[PDB]
Amino acid sequence: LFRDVAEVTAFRGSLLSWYDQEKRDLPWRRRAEDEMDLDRRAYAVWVSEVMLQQTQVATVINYYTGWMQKWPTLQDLASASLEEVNQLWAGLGYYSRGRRLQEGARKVVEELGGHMPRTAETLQQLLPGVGRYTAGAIASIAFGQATGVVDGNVARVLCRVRAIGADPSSTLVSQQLWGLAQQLVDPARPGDFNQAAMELGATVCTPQRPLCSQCPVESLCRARQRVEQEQLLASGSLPWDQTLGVVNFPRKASRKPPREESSATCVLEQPGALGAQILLVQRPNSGLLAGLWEFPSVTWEPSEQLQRKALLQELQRWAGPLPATHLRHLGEVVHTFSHIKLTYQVYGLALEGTVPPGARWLTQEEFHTAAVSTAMKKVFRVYQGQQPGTCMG
DNA sequence: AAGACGTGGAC
DNA sequence: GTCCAGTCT
Ligand code: SF4
Repeated sequence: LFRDVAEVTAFRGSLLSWYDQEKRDLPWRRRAEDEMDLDRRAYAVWVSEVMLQQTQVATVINYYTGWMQKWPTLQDLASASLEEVNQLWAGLGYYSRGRRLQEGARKVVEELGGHMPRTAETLQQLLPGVGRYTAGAIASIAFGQATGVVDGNVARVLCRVRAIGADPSSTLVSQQLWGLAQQLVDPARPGDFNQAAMELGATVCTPQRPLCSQCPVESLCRARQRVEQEQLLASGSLPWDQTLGVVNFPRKASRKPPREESSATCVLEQPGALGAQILLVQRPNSGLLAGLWEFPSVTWEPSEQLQRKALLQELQRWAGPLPATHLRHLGEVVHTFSHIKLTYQVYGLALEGTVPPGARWLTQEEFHTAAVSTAMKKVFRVYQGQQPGTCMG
């Protein structure tokens, strides 16, 4: 931790001064700063910080304002359906986030009388989907509590400023980072300080090509001070790799490679009054892509003939007997999840001329807005481009 | 206390 | 292509 109170003070002043001048104009920042009711403000921050988990700012811009305009308050979100939530979340990824946001709103309404808890400890304790980061973000930004937070951005800044080379995922290191953040967080402007540290990590102290020469905390940064000395060395010196400079920190966490999986899926198309329709069925409410809609799918089979037989069996559960000779193998889609690389073999079957529950026939316009994973949107685009004679293009 | 859980923007 | 932008169990 920082040993000199003078430095802690300078860190805060420099960072906040830079932030007040350089911060990006972000929709949830404006909305939180401008909302005067505390339960509305806290809800607005809550939504944005859930959407931002493992998701880039540029992506969340496309979702946040639409969410807040539809469901401006806890109570609006609490009364909505999970199907509606999943439609709005389609494309954001990690769909349990949307589900827990709505469950959390229901819990605040039903069990806490509509009142958002006002401290990071009670937010974390009471709200599913709200871990230590989101709770401290809501508490500092919405309520002004002097709690510091560590996300990926802040961990990178702190590991460079303090030259921490050990593995940041380790319990010892993660503990040091949270203590540093709690030491540094400005008591009078805790929310802006936390947003400023994240902003610095996102726009200046970046994963690669950090802009140290424009950085507000350069003179306090240990990695920078070591790089400045080594820039001058007129002779080589023969785990710190001089050619990486400050990007030596943090130690690059290596992801476990993804499990390979394969599946076969079929787009079934039929004419309709208001346009052609395709068949969607609903996934189970647990596990991968829980509760989202998809084209009927079966697991992989060790021969083409077996694969077609399984697919037609699955398809017939939902549509009745179908012409097997019209089934076409159209292509494949290789879709990456964090832990699975899933290869879908795409089939189509267009019919030339009742619906069990758990199935839906949708037009092209209805499908574009439906609660479907991006994997299935890719599948549909293969069908669109490759199925002879389709009208869905 | 590693693995489940989506997707895409940058380089 | 590879990396990075949290929560829960
Ligand atoms: S001087 Fe460079 S490495 Fe240090 S905090 Fe600033 S941008 Fe990051």
